[PDB]
Amino acid sequence: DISQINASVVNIEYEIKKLEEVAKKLEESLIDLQEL
Amino acid sequence: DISQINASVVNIEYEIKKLEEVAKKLEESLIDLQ
Amino acid sequence: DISQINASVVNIEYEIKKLEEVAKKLEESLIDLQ
Amino acid sequence: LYENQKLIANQFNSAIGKIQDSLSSTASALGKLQDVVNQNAQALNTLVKQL
Amino acid sequence: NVLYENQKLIANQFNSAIGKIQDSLSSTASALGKLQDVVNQNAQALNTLVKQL
Amino acid sequence: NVLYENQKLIANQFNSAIGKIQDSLSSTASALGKLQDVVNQNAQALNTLVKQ
Repeated sequence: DISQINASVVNIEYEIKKLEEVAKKLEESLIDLQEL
Repeated sequence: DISQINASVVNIEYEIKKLEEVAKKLEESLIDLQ
Repeated sequence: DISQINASVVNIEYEIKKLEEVAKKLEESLIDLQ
Repeated sequence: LYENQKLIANQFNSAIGKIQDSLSSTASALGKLQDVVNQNAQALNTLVKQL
Repeated sequence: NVLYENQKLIANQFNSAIGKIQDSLSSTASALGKLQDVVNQNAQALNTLVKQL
Repeated sequence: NVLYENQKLIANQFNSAIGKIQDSLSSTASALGKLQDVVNQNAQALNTLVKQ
């Protein structure tokens, strides 16, 4: 039957959100050395 | 015209497998000075 | 009716090119001292 | 052993900034692919709706 | 002290950075995997449609 | 003694991690490029089928 054809949808919003979140949190790893 | 149209499939299984391997390989680059 | 059907096309060449130039510019960040 | 410490920190921070940009471009590209793939998925479903 | 405390700061910052980079790779692989499966499912649908039409 | 030795080892662990990150970026751009191609091909195939 031609009515048995259906196109699937994708949802990768959580992965995208995690990428942007990691990008922001990487600034917390920036090194600021203590001068002597 | 019709019956000659074709939709291609994609294959990125190698790139996906590479990303998952680099993730675990970075574990060896961790530092734990004594 | 079906004449109005229209499929969009992607354009991520900027992002693709950005990932491979940052991969090259990351070479310039390797440490070299003694 | 401190002259290299200043070098390691500056090279590290520069690498982080570049990695931030790469992650932003990855998220942007994935967001664009998701939209079109779903916008092309409904164009096919509605095509079955008119046939 | 300084040269010492400074030395184990770079390590903790490097590790935490690597830790969250590993998470970004995992998210990318998952996202690429989901897009592959959906694109190929819609590709087979397009072929099956024109095949039976 | 233990500082210079550790002041040179973190440079190796950092450089090794950079190399790994580089390869992940190249794989990511490679996968995104192949996804863009197949999506656009299957899209113009849909337009051609609508054109008929």
